Amino acid sequence: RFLKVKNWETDVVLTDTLHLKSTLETGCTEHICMGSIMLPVRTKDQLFPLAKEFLDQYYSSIKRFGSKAHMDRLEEVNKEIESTSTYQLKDTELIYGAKHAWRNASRCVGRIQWSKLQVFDARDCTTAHGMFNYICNHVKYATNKGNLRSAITIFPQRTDGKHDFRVWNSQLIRYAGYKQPDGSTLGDPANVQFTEICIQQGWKAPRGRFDVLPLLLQANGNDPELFQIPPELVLEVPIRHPKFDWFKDLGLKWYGLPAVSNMLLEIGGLEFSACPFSGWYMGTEIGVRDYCDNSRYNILEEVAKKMDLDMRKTSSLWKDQALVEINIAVLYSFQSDKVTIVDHHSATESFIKHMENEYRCRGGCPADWVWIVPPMSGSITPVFHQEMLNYRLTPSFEYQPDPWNTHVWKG
Amino acid sequence: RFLKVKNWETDVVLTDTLHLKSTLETGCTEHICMGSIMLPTKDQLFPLAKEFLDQYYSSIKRFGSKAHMDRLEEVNKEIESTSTYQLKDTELIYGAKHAWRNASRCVGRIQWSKLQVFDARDCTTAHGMFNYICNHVKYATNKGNLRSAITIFPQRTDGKHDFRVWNSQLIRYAGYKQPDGSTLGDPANVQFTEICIQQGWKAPRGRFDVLPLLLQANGNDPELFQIPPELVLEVPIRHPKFDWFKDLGLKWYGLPAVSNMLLEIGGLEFSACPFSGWYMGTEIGVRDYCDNSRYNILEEVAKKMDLDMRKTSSLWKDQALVEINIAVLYSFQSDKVTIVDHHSATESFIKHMENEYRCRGGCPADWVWIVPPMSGSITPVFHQEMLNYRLTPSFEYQPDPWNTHVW
Ligand code: HEM
Ligand code: HEM
Ligand SMILES: Cc1cc(N)nc(CCc2cccc(CCc3cc(C)cc(N)n3)n2)c1
Ligand SMILES: Cc1cc(N)nc(CCc2cccc(CCc3cc(C)cc(N)n3)n2)c1
Ligand SMILES: C[C@H](O)[C@H](O)[C@H]1CNc2nc(N)[nH]c(=O)c2N1
Ligand SMILES: C[C@H](O)[C@H](O)[C@H]1CNc2nc(N)[nH]c(=O)c2N1
Ligand SMILES: [Zn+2]
Repeated sequence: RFLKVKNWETDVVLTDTLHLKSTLETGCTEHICMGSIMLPVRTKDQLFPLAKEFLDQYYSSIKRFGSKAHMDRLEEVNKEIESTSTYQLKDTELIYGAKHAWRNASRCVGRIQWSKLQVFDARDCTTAHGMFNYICNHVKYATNKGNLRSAITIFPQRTDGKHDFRVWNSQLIRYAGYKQPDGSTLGDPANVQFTEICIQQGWKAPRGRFDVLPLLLQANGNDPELFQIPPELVLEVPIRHPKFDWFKDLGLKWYGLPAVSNMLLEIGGLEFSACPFSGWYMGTEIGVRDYCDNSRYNILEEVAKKMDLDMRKTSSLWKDQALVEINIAVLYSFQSDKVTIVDHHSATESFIKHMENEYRCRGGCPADWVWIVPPMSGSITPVFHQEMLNYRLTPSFEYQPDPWNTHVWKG
Repeated sequence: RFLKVKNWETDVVLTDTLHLKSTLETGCTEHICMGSIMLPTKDQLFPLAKEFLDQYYSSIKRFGSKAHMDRLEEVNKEIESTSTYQLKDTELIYGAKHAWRNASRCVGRIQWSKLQVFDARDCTTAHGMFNYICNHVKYATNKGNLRSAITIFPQRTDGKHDFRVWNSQLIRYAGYKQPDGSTLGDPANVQFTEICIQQGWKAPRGRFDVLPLLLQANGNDPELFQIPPELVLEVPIRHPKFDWFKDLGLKWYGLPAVSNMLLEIGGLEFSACPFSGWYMGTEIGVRDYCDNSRYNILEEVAKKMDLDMRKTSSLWKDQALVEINIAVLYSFQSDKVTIVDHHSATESFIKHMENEYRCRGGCPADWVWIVPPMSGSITPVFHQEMLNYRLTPSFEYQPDPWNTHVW
């Protein structure tokens, strides 16, 4: 079975066979496409096959499929499962799994980098204090004084779902949001609810516009504990504009390290519920979404005001003009401070090269167009005209519900 | 069974039930989403007729009435005897409006009920077709105050007597491959232009030559006609701030009129059904002007603005893109030719979608096409979950005639 994707700018046509290895489901049917829906404990029984497909993939990749070492490993894992209802990954398999979850992440435009990922094995961690230490080391290593390096830290896997390791923060580094009695927000509206939890847990909120949130860390199903990342580890960039001298007086900054900390890494049926991972930013994540979403910092008006754009009619494209200037500012600031960042032209062009290479070497590259296309200037990037096939491969990153909704408080 | 869509900007949640009345297939499966793919008998006909007439009589609040049963009976008798049937004028108008209403990729559907339907089912020759089309064009243009219109030529019979407009739009510019190696005019139309030349068209070989119509009646060989130039309203493109802009020699036509699609109503197939509205600015300024495989003007404009084109990260493409789109909108507005910007159009669509949810139980929408090709996330549609499904009546793609036609 073969599936073809066309690029409508280049007429380049690719053939996907990889989708035949797809296990998980999409949410779509022959009658309904759910392609724009944001969010569409295992038995021994289900675990054996999952482990086996994983180990088959792993041993093929090292050109050892069907070897004695492959067979012995299957036998050993099977025995471990029947006897203990679960199993332990070798370090090599963990590394491979983590790299593959990234490689398989169809919503990630940054996948050209998938094979350079530093894996920190934190499966010997037992306490929230232990977690804090691992996370500090990850932050320092990944930050690398502005010369960012991709990394993931992997905490112990789920057992009975009652002893989960979780990082309650959605990202390791994020700014607090405070709902004011007059209904306005100070700082980042995205993080109001989590900020409230931190405050309730005893965090002394400075109540500024750019307060780095404390880490809220849960080990072994215990109640989460608050920790402050050492400020000297939190690299930040003041935002200025190359031509507009008043831009700095907007008082904007952002942090350099994007580190997603609330997803679940699934490898060979095992579930790693705390697996913070980090890379570097594409400029639009900050300049389009973080700054210009109406539900976020929402700075478009103020920027357009200072530029004295005609704001009486939308058809002046004042929003669009301000949007570009903000995004220029973000890239210029990160570059000037030597903090790794990639523009959306460069990221999408690299992604297209990655995608074609993946088709050639792997038989496919699952990709979610809705997410891959940048949130500004969509059609002047090469991904816009690229047909993509979206399907779900394992290993994978998955969403999980926010822990404050599910946690059984011990007291 | 009942499906929820969330807006991530406003937290508003809508419940879709309309998808259960879905009847065509999406191309997707539980294993693979094809969301981003551009183009994924008597016995068959009666269910299709019944389905349609049920929705029609329901709409005029006469479901299960004698007039309903009688028409169902009438159409059935017509099919068994003739192997097809004819729509009443009222049914035709209902069907056409609903094909638009159901167009999941159309952002402008708030307008769906205000569609002027021209019944050209009495047409028999390519000459008749040309007359009907000039009239549509003049009506729709309305000296710049544009009005939505569709013109419906006779339905398919045995498939050997198809009416087709060979053009993809009623008004488009020619494309010519040059000894130079580059393309003159619109590169999207090079194959069609050559077909026009090989049919006898005297091509002026300019950058903006309005293509002639190539009309096929009753399955006959297609004939050429030039639309009266006085009926083709065009707009010279200037910028409100940059005086050099006009020097690029850019213009575009006022009337977007898609002419190559197939209208399907109650199993009947209208293979020639040109329809028109008015432009959203980005269609011209982003796609027509800036696509690499179209007029591809970004480099020239960036140059004139004296932007630093050394590095992608200066966002010179993005800067030029915005300016090109300001010029488009400015030029149309100044010349009083109806146009909508992507902010206004997407805001309207959100309002339409909420109307459709509360009055119909849903609104099929294809996010990939609805989100504008520039500034996506600063339009409300970006943050709106949409369910995409296929309802009938509908507009469908069909193979280009030069592949299908037997000469
Ligand atoms: C190296 C630099 C990277 C860049 C520039 C990059 C870029 C991006 C961007 C722009 C998004 C969409 C984000 C949004 O709109 O919220 C994304 C999504 C994602 N990335 Fe990356 N990425 C990078 C590295 C990584 C790494 C190291 C991992 C994991 C090891 C990763 C896994 C993911 C996943 C799982 C998603 C989508 C989440 C979902 O399914 O909703 N990426 N990437
Ligand atoms: C009146 C103002 C209208 C506006 C502003 C508008 C807007 C648009 C836009 C921007 C597109 C995307 C086109 C592209 O990217 O190539 C589109 C698609 C489409 N529109 Fe409209 N439209 C209008 C009127 C109409 C009318 C009158 C009809 C039919 C009666 C129609 C039916 C369609 C269909 C079928 C598609 C998508 C074709 C496909 O499936 O690929 N629209 N619309
Ligand atoms: C359910 C849901 C709701 C919502 N509003 N947002 C999300 C997105 C969460 C997420 C996942 C992966 C990457 C990023 C964006 C952050 C990021 C991470 C890395 C590793 C690199 C990079 N350039 N950027 N953000 C999910
Ligand atoms: C074969 C094929 C290939 C391809 N790459 N794209 C297409 C799209 C055809 C099409 C359909 C509807 C509207 C428009 C865009 C033109 C248009 C039409 C109307 C009625 C209003 C408006 N504002 N704009 N264009 C077809
Ligand atoms: C591959 C992808 O489906 C293709 O580029 C689409 C994307 N979205 C689009 N959206 C609109 N409105 N019009 C288009 O022509 C396209 N092209
Ligand atoms: C409704 C829609 O799926 C949602 O707004 C998506 C669209 N595309 C996106 N793309 C990226 N990269 N990030 C996002 O948060 C979103 N949001
Ligand atoms: Zn789908």
